[PDB]
Amino acid sequence: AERGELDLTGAKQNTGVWLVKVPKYLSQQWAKASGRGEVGKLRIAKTQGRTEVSFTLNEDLANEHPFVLQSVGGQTLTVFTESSSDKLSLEGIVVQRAECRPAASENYMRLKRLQIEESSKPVRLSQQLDKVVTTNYKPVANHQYNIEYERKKKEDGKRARADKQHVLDMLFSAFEKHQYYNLKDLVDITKQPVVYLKEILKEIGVQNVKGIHKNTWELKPE
Amino acid sequence: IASACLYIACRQEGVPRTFKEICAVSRISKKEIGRCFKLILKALETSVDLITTGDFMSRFCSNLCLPKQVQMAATHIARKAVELDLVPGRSPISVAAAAIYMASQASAEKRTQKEIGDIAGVADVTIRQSYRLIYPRAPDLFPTDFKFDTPVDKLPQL
Repeated sequence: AERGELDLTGAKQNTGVWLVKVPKYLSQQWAKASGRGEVGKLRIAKTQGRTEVSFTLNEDLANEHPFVLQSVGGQTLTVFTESSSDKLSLEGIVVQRAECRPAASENYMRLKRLQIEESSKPVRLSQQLDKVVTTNYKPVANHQYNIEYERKKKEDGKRARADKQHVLDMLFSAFEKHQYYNLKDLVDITKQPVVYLKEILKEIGVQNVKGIHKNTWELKPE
Repeated sequence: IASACLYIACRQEGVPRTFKEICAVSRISKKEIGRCFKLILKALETSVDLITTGDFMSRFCSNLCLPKQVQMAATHIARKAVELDLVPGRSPISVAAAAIYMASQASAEKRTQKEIGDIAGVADVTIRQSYRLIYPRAPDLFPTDFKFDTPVDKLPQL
């Protein structure tokens, strides 16, 4: 008993199914009329030494499709499914293969042309422009990003100088998190001017070369 | 410095580009370019000729796709407006844009204050104010040898 266990009833009962190849337009109409359950009729005719398969589309849906059978002995095909309840199963083995083709040929090439034209619509091509574009680099007093950045800088204001005791408390609070820190990161952590911070740090901490990607300060006072 | 140097070169070449146009192509703001501009003049001990209304008519009218006769009329209107002192203290760009608006509205190719303002780099209010000052004297500003698609007496009043 496992999620991957497959219900092999399809194989055990030897359920046989037919794999049929049909055009996209045909199956698209069947999917559209799926709610009707009257997409068409499938006719099979067998003779003394010949058999044929064909499908007739419903008049309302259309507003004969002979089928050509293909060998299934050259490769063993099987049908399996996965249930939404996380239960896999094997429906059966493919016992016959067929492919749908239209009965007519000359007028059918018209439909293919229409499908090609519809399929050509998304193929974007360079458009010729009669007049030069005069809206590029339109005169502007100051760029959008600059006034926004300036507003943030001026609204937040510069970093103030906290009292020496609070700066030391923050530094030791950072030391509990990590032994050493890069000055750029320490400035952001302590939120103090780089000059003011360095003056307080140099009195206790020191800077030493380490294998880390950037020069780091050592916070141990001794 | 490079942005301000580019403005000075255009002025020296007789093809002035407004600070808004130089700012539109540079990351530097108009204000900073303006500050560097005066500093360079002192540093170089040089000076540049005063801008005039006719220095922008060719570029603005062409960017607006205005006909040749409309550009000529706008040039005459702007030049005569300065000579008549109808626009005291007004920036030449504002006067040029207002003259272009007047000539355009008088022609078949009519352009809105926003369209002219966007290309000339002037606020519609500034254009409207400059236009309101010159509108009463419009028949004197237009050339005598000009073809009116819309008569001067029917020009927009505001």
